[PDB]
Amino acid sequence: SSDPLVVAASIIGILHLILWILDRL
Amino acid sequence: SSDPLVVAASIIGILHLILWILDRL
Amino acid sequence: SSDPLVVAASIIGILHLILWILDRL
Amino acid sequence: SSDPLVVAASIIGILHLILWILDRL
Ligand SMILES: [Ca+2]
Ligand SMILES: [Ca+2]
Ligand SMILES: [Ca+2]
Ligand SMILES: [Ca+2]
Ligand SMILES: [Ca+2]
Ligand SMILES: [Cl-]
Repeated sequence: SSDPLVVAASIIGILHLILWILDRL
Repeated sequence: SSDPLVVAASIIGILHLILWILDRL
Repeated sequence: SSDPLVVAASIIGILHLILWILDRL
Repeated sequence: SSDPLVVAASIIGILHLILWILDRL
């Protein structure tokens, strides 16, 4: 398990990547 | 909980994102 | 140890970096 | 504490940011 802040940061990072990909596609 | 280094990295990453957004807006 | 979500996010981030470098090279 | 993989990823991310800043400056 991780600090809740780190979990949130990881989810934001993933969604950032996905939104970038979809924008480019 | 997480390694203090990872917590710091996560906070830096978040603030990086926010500053980028505000710059673009 | 970390939340499985955070581990996945970290691996994705690393591979993102590597693919970017290889693209640029 | 965190998974060693996550710690490494966090350090890489930080150094990535620092190198980017120095390049821009
Ligand atoms: Ca905490
Ligand atoms: Ca932990
Ligand atoms: Ca430590
Ligand atoms: Ca969990
Ligand atoms: Ca492990
Ligand atoms: Cl963690």
